[PDB]
Amino acid sequence: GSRRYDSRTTIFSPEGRLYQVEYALESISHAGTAIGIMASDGIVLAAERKVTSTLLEQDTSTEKLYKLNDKIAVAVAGLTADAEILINTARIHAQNYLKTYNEDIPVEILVRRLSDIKQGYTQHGGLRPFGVSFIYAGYDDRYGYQLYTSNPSGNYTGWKAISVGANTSAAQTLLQMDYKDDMKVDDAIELALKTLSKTTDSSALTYDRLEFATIRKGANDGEVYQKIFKPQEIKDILVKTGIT
Amino acid sequence: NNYDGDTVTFSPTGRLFQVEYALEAIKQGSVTVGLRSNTHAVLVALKRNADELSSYQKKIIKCDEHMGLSLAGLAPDARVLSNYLRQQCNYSSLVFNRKLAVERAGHLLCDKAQKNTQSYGGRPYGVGLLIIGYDKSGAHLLEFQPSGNVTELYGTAIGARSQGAKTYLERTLDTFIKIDGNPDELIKAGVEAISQSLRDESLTVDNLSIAIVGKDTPFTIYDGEAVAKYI
Amino acid sequence: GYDRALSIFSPDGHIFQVEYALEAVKRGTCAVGVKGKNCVVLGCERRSTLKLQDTRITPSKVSKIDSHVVLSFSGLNADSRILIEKARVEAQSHRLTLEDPVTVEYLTRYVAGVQQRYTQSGGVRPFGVSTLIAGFDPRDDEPKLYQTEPSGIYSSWSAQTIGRNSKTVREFLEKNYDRKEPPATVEECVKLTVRSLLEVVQTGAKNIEITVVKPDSDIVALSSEEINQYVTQIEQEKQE
Amino acid sequence: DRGVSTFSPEGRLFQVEYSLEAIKLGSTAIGIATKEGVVLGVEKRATSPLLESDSIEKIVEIDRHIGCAMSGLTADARSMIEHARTAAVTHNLYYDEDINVESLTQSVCDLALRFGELMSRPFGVALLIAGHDADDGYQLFHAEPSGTFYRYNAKAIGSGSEGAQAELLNEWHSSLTLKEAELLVLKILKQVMEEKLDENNAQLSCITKQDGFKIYDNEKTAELIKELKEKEAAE
Amino acid sequence: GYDRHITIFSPEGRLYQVEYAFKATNQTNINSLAVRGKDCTVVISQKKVPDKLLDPTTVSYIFCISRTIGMVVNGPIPDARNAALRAKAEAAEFRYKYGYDMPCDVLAKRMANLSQIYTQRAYMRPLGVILTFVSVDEELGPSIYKTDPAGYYVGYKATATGPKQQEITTNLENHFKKSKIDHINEESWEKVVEFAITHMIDALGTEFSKNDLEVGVATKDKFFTLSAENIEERLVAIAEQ
Amino acid sequence: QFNPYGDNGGTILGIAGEDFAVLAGDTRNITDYSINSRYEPKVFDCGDNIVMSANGFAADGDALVKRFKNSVKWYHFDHNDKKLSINSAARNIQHLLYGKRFFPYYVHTII
Amino acid sequence: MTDRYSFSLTTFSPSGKLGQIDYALTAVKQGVTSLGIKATNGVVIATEKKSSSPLAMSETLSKVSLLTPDIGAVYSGMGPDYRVLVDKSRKVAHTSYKRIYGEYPPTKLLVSEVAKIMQEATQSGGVRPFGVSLLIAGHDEFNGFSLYQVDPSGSYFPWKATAIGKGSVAAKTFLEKRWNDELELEDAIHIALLTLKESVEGEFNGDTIELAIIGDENPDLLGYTGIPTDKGPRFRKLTSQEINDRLEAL
Amino acid sequence: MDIILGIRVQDSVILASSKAVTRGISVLKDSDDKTRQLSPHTLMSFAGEAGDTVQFAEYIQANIQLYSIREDYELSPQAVSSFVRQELAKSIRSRRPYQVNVLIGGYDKKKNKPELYQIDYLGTKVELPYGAHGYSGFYTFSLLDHHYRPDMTTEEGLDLLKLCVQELEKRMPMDFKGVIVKIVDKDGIRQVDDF
Amino acid sequence: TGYDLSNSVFSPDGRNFQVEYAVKAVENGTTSIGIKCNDGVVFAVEKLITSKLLVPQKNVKIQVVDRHIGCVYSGLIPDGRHLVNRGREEAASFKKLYKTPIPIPAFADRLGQYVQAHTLYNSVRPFGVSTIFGGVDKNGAHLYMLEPSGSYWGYKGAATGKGRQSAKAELEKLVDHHPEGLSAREAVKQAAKIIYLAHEDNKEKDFELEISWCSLSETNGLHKFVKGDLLQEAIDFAQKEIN
Ligand SMILES: [Cl-]
Repeated sequence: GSRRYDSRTTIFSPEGRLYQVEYALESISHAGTAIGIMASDGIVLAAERKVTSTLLEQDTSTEKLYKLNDKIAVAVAGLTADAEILINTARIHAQNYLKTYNEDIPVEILVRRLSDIKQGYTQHGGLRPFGVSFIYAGYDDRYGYQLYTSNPSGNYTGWKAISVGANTSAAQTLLQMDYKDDMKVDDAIELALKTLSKTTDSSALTYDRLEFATIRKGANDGEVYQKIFKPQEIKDILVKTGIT
Repeated sequence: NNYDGDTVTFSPTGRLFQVEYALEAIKQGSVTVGLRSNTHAVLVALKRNADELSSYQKKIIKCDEHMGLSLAGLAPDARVLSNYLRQQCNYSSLVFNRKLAVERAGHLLCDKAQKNTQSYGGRPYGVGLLIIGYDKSGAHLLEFQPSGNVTELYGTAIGARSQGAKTYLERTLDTFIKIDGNPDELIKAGVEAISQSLRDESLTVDNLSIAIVGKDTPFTIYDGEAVAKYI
Repeated sequence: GYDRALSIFSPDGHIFQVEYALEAVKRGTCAVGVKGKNCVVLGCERRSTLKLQDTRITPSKVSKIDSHVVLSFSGLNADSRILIEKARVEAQSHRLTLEDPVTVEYLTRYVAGVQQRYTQSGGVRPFGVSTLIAGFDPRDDEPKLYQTEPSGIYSSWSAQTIGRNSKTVREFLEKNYDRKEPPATVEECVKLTVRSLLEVVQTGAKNIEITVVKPDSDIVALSSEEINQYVTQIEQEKQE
Repeated sequence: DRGVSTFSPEGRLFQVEYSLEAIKLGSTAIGIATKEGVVLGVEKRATSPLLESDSIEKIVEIDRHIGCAMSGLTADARSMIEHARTAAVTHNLYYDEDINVESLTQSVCDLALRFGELMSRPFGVALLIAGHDADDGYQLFHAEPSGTFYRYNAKAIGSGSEGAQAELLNEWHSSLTLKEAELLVLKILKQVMEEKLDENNAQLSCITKQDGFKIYDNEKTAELIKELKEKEAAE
Repeated sequence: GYDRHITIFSPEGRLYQVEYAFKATNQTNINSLAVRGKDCTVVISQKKVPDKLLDPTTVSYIFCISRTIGMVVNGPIPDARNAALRAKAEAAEFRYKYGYDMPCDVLAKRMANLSQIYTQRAYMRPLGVILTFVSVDEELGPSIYKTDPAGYYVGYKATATGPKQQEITTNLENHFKKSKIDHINEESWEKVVEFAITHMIDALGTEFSKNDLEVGVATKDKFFTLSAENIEERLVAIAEQ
Repeated sequence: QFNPYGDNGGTILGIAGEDFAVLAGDTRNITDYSINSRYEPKVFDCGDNIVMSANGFAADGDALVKRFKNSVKWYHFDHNDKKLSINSAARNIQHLLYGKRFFPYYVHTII
Repeated sequence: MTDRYSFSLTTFSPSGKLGQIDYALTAVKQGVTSLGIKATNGVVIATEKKSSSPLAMSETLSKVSLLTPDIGAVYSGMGPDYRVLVDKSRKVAHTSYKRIYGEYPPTKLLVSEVAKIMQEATQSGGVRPFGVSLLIAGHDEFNGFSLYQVDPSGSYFPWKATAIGKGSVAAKTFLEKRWNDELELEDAIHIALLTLKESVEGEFNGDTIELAIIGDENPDLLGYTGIPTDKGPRFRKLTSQEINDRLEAL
Repeated sequence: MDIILGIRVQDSVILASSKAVTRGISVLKDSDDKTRQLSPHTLMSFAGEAGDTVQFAEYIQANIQLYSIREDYELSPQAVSSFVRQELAKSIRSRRPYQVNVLIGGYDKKKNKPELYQIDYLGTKVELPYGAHGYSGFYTFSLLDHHYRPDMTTEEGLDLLKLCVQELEKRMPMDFKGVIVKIVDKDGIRQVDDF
Repeated sequence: TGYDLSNSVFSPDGRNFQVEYAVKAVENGTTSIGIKCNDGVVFAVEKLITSKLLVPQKNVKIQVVDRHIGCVYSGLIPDGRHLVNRGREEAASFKKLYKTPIPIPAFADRLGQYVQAHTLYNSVRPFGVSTIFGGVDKNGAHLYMLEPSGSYWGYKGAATGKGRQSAKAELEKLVDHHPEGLSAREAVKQAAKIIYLAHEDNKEKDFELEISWCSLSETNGLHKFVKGDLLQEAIDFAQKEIN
């Protein structure tokens, strides 16, 4: 029968590892780097686009940074098509919670459910796992500002600062060096851009190869604003810190 | 070799190895004999134990008042198939007020076994059956093989060393076919038949199993002290 | 539906997928359970290759199943969430039909049954998780500690450990735990638990978690400083 | 790989044969049948001294008139026991009577071959089912993952089985008293066990018409162990 | 190398099972040809009956799908009849659902879509057949549309299929280079059938008796096959010129 | 509207002694004011020394007897030819009847 | 019987590659060249009509397809795979958008739906990925004109101009030299024809080239009058004659 | 079932619920507690069809307790009320709808405010200073319209509640065997034993 | 390679080796034939007598479908019975919906499509039988032969099994010597002769002859078995020709 052609995607190695999860992580390590940094008054999301062409439409483009609701966003590293499947599920899940309880969904609850979906693809169904790692950036009135990451295994953890995708080892060492707890958003913006600039596989970091976003309480009184940076705004913030 | 992984695969010479391997399980089974006259049909079976502390595995099963069988091979598979026969005999009675013809019983077993030899995931049945009965056309004996092949016979035997009894019955054909209106003599002939398949062991009281059905006799099984008469 | 029998017998009579799931448990961070005269203590290792962590929001290693029972584990973290969720749902379902909270034995028996089911169901792999389940039965002051594993077997322990280097800490507990006289107080029980982890851990800083469960739904987690005092005290007695 | 329900060239099912190897790795369980009752005994075999041995449950009640002992992958036995208990109680609901020991055993054995591509693999545990009914009296059955069951006067399963079975062949006779059977199980368990036999690492049980199925206390078994040592020294 | 057993991509982006299904197409060793007239569409195919014990009337690779649509198959008869039954059912359902007769090109697209599915889905093998559909469509006029195991389809001025297809194809190309038009400029279908047989004779280099051929003709409001005597009448007309 | 029930009349009676029991019933079968049969038996020997009658709507009565007779047959097949005691038969018949609790057999049953 | 292939046929290899997707992209490389260019007041998509036989009528085989009145598609790779994707794409524009909102979907969202369909062929049981790359050009009120590429993986990217297939590497370089942000639609058509001539070998005329635009509304192609707000399709397929007119002033 | 009332004052929510369970011409019980604690600071009273009431109440209780254990957190009274409303809004178009009317009294610890929600079997939710279900409202609403002030103390609320029970005991046809009164405030839920 | 391990897989030739392997199982079976005549069809088959213990006349191999169609086959006997069971279901549903009994060409395609379907998937095995069948309908007599691939044609005469070539040669002589036609009673006699002549290729075990027929004049268009005097007459005609 069809047994002959079954890869057996959800089995253990003799060492107790999940083949397909390990190989999906290997795939993700070639994707463009994405960084998240959490400050006391906000969160920064920064990501590097995968080797760009000059004829690519840069302004009407979205590859790395996606909005889940008004209080939560994600940075993506891996297969984009896989990520959009998961993003739409997450968007719906948020609305289900709001419809049920009349309150915006707490960040961890959304992260847990999305991570639980990933877990399922590694234990049953015989399908390949999602080749995606997320950085979650969001706010709620319980824990305030929060950063999380999830990967193909369905395991998630919380962070003060974290990177996914390519050159995470070098990126993490640099973040660990210059990060401190009393940091402000504008300092975190600078750290994020400085780290990408040193870890990039490109010749020089320019505005057209970046996506950027902040989540501040920098609206008017006790409320949170999501700012997905426009091309010209990235060009300006790159000059303001003296990278170009 | 490369063509015995499942039942759904033919070999280059047109053989089904999984069906042949099922046939092999019957050959390892304990010997059982079947024979008939024009008035009665008789099953004789040699039972097998695990050791001297254990019971002797029962070989004969009743299907209806007028039908029943003996088994050789995987016993749980005989339980499944006998249960199916019990239901089919029963359906015929409840719906048509009709005793199921022994011939139709054979056709039904053939078709049930066949389906397990043409689909992925399944396996062939690993047991052979000898079905005896008395219906509107007199006494009958059938031989079931899990390949699907069912055959009507005057007499036969299946299991380990069954060739001895099968040769004997082939010689005795003209004698035992005319044992009409005499149960004890037809059994004696069957007990002598199964004796041609014994090695180092002889027929004891908790070893021998006999069944009979006929014109004025419901299908009944004899064990224990009730078979002492025939040793 | 995906049907493949993934957990099957091998010629020597082993189910390799179940045995490989045990290897995943061996890779996981160490977890230990010690029960005293009037309490149970659950201790857990946390690896220190992860600095820049946020410990407020990161999933804790010991989970409350109900107000009177807790569950810790070793192995795949994602797998453990599925077991914890099912356990928490069964806890509320038991209260609903029996009008009484679960016994620790019953809750353990359920979790073990789930694990077993994933060893002879088509299309699924076994859980890469072993659990320690501790607590007190309703209106009872006798301490309870149970262990489960991927195969589905479960049993009661005076003290037990699971995870990486668990054989080293089991060795320690086997000579340092007297059945005739279990740790008479909370302090004694926490110390013996911390001592056992210090055989394997590294620094007694933000590497050790301790949770204490006392009768009648009295569960509290110790903070860094509280644990650090046990670490400081043990080292000074050692230099002798 | 290959199908789960595949036959070997010798006419045996691979998966059933392999599960029989798993049972050989299991802890020893012995049963002896008398006209005064049936005795069931098992080796507990704790993997570590810190494990509280009384939580090891390898002898189990099915109904008041039926008990059961196990050997092999013991986690696999839970759903077999659950089915057995439901079968026994359900029969009492439908027929206002006790279910025959053989009928119970046949019901459990019906689960066995319900695997393939139903559950994904055979059970990796063998059962000794002991009980009493009005028709056939005291009975002992050995239930295998093949779907086959034999009645036994006495039977051992597990790692020490072939040595213990040979011993049971010599010792058993049709006039054994219950007390004689109890001592005989202890004696043969002590022979095949690795560690030294005592009340904490072995467990006895019986089923009688009058009192039904009972697991013995550690105090009661300890005295039978002492009675056994004294009798062997006495000649 | 299990990528050659089911319909998944090989390292060079190929589907070998589809390619091997194309080779099954020629297993019958029969050549077919289709042309268009002003009022009609003619399709012809070789008829080889080797066994003397066969009933020759039951040996056919031309099928009447509907009153208006005909189909000739190149490939084994089991797969051929499988395709024919599905086409008949599809054409019948179309008429019931949409209130008008299924066009030749639409049926071609539909059967091509079904074939495509077998190239993408693993449990279904491709059919080892090439299907040529012919009609006189009420909108598009005389029509020839052809389907293969890859799921490809296109309309034709004329076409040929089989082992010696290339010889017949170039022969037809050279005629249409000369005539400068898209069809056979002839009034009656009888002479378009004669053209078809004449140009098959030239390309293959063989002579035909009445039992070596098979002919299907599509006109406005009906498609029909010819009898042995209808073909014999046609063979006589060619010989006397 | 179709009415799935009817009334076939007749009456039955059971008495028990010290070492015996009788189950009697008339042989008349009716619908409305007409006689269908003067001799149509409705008391049956079901094997294992159990006699049974299900009186009321004859179609339901026959169906029940038919099912119980069949239940006795399978009790032998499944429990080594064991005799079905009268108390066990009674309990079995309860489940036969209650199984159609929401579309009842329209009969009074005596064994 | 029944589909026993309930498991993934595309899986991760030790190096992290998804084999079947890579091999699908290889099939796209073998495919005939197609391109798209975005102007200020329109978009052009073009491709060569590779005829299988001179007896074949290449008009009956359309490589450029209308999806909605304002959206069109072209491809490189496997033709049959493209054909069924167009069927599915046309339907999903109705079921998941028009039947809900009473208007046609914007380009980015229809593209998103097609990408989803192609992603699922990469993960679901018993299927291979689609062996095509799509170029989708379109217009909508709030986003204006746009051009998208969809790959076998399900990934999509917006482009000012690009090419896919046989000679895509050279064609992309040609487009980089010629493209500016002030191009008028007619200038983009001119550059499209120039770029395509490099990759075409045989005949180069209106019968071997297929070309369509997304531009102004066409009231003459609507088929009815009387509703002021309905002004006609922005998608238009250039005729064989219209192409030859532009090939003289080339 | 029958009488359930609720009053929200300055610092607490007070729920009063009748003690009688009547079936036919017999009062089967006179000490029935028609309430369930959903969380430490949230209480739900209920009235309606026999069986349905307790079955629904306990089903909601189980779900909120499950949530509490999962998130190690207490849902706000607003969040709980919305969950309950949606369950009843689902129910009304089921094959057999829950015929249960509820009041939810809670103290929001994040806002430091008492909150009272009235929800009927259709899933009709409103936040109110005072509420009632069934025929009770026909007497109590007008009474409370007159005597209620928004700044009252818990003691003043209890006296206001005594006035309602007295009116119901004078003009209602049935003997409802008094009420069990419970208070929800910053310190949780407690029962008044002498009413 | 490995192309032959799974059903429905094309080899590089364009062949389905699993079907060709099923044909080998058919070639291994006993001989069966069919002869078309003036107003009907005749079927015959070789039954190897394995042992004296086989009850004569009591292991019937020819099968009836509906009341007007006969079926015989060579190869795996159980596979043949499965095909006839389907044939009976197909014929019943045709008569249910359309009233008239199923025409023979219509019936032929029902079996053909069903057998062809068992070459489309790897989860089923091809049929291990070639089936000769036919009968009488409104358009006269029809004879068919169906193979494991699903391929079938109409036949003047048909043969399959271990002695197929011998039987085919004998069938071709009858077609040449009788262009006008063979009578039903004559075809019964000839069928006996051909089975006896085809038995030379299986001559270790001796055999039992079984014949059936459908004829518009002789059997009134219905399928009947040839028994008693007509059978013994046909056996004697065959015995005279081998000597
Ligand atoms: Cl379609």
